[PDB]
Amino acid sequence: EKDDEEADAIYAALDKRMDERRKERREQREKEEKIQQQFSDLKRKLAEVTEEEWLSIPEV
Amino acid sequence: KEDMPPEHVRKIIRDHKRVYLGALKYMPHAVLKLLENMPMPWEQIRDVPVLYHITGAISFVNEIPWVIEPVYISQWGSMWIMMRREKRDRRHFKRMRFP
Amino acid sequence: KSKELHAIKERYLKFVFEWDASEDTSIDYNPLYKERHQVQLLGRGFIAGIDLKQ
Amino acid sequence: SYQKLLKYYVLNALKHRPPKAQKKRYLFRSFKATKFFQSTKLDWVEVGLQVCRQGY
Amino acid sequence: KYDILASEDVEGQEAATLPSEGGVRITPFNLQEEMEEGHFDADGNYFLNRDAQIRDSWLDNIDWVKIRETSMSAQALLEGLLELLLPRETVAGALRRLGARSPQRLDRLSGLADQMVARGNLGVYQETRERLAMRLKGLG
Repeated sequence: EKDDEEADAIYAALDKRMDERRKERREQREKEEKIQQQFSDLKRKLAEVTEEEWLSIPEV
Repeated sequence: KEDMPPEHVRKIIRDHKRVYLGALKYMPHAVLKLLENMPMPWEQIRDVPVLYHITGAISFVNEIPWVIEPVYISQWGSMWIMMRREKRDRRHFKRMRFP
Repeated sequence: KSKELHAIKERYLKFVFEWDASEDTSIDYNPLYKERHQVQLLGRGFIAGIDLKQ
Repeated sequence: SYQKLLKYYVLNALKHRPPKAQKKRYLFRSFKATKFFQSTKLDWVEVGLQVCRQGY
Repeated sequence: KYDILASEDVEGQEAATLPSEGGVRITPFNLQEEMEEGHFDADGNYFLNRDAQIRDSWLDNIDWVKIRETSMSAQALLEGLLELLLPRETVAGALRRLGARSPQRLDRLSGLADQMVARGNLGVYQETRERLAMRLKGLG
């Protein structure tokens, strides 16, 4: 409801204000604290192939 | 900026909705701030500032128990003396019944 | 003497509310580390807590 | 008991960490800023009874 | 997996309805509940369904089955509070001025404020008499 929404907005403001004590340092540490990165070379070389070799790919 | 009369919260609580729900999240703080401002054995009555929800959902004690360290230690030394003097007087001492 | 030699040889070769007495230290053999001379504080200083008359 | 007390004393003094730097934010000042809370002055026993009933 | 034996296989599973008698609980004569808790094998074993959930030490062992133990009109309320309110004061201001202890007047005013906030507005104690008078005029 209107009163309920105002209340939860106020309480969320209170919670974020409290978390503001170490917000910058905590968020920095959390931000500071892959497979595709390893496969990127072969993935980029994958687009080099043409479409004539694609429908000719066999199955097992 | 407004110090409410003590007879307002009394009636509010005696007579008993996310406004009511969102306040109860802080009950452990209300417990912590109450046991912290616990009267010392030489005080009969301790009047403490109180910060309460308008619906009576929760009531905090808005105070920090500051003491002057020499005075605190001397008062507890007097407590030590008196309590040791009373026990040797009352050979039959009735402990309180719990709960 | 016997504990002396044994110490030399050793050196060179459920909710439990109460603590187990097996964790105690100060079970020593040297009489100097058991019967420690007690500080007298010129006969005017006293240890905290214990009754003064004692 | 003496030795066990000394153990936790030494552990506290040794595992002690510096208090982290932060920005002063107080919960109860924030509570009083909003319109949902008000201040008074009560006996401690009355507040204890209120907290007991509220927790219940 | 081994076929969980049916409750008909053991037979003699009377449909008991009583939950307990003389304090001690009455186990069901049928192993349907026990099979639901932990399935049997084809040779009467008890592979228990792994209870993967939160830990409730009280619930997992309940002390060995423990001990087995009218509202006035909104316009009426507004009129009463306004009559009970002194000039150039909020309801909180009236409470402060009357709380330096008429006690019954203060009681009535605080009670009216409590009902009013119970209606659903929490801005009761932050409104002067002019605002509520205008609100009463709007609804009137």
